[PDB]
Amino acid sequence: SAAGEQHVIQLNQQGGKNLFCFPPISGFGIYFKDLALQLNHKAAVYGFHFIEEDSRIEQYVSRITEIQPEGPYVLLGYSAGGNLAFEVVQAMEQKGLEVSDFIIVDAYKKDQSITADAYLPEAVRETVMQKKRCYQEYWAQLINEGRIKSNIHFIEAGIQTETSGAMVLQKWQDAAEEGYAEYTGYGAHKDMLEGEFAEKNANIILNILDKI
Repeated sequence: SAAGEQHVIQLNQQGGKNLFCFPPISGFGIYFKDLALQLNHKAAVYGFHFIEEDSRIEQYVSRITEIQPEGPYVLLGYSAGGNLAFEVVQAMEQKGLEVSDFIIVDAYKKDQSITADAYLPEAVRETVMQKKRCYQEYWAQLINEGRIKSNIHFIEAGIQTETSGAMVLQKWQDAAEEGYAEYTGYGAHKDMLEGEFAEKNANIILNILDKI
């Protein structure tokens, strides 16, 4: 890393399975705080940030194996983080590492590149927003290709008021070499891992972990 810092926060106690979590477009691992609270002393939740450097994938693999030197590994991605994590899974597998299970919380397989999407002095505002801007640019250009060996667990939103026929085609069935499962979770997309819904969606995640 740029300054020897890390790009992940351990958000609850160690124990059970390690769950390596990749963030939504806001870009910071603290996003997973509510999930971590719900899984405290059940699974160890590590919340990654979006790494701005082009070597990000290698760095994620390096950090995961530092934390947990022996597989198999379990990864999770929420929203944009599902698309990012899929790339990390592929990288890990290409190195011969075993990713047993990949939990995708309301992310949709990204098949084409697209165009990218206060209380602060403008100079601070720009620095503070840099990670999210970088992530927006990375996500816009990103294309998830092919399959992973890892079992896929797709957890969709429980409230869905604007589903396209196009989105239903991008629920990751074509991305599984082996195991695929789909689950209806709780809440609208933006709310799933926060507030009241974190508890209900965490139960799904734990049930998945418990069945491995």
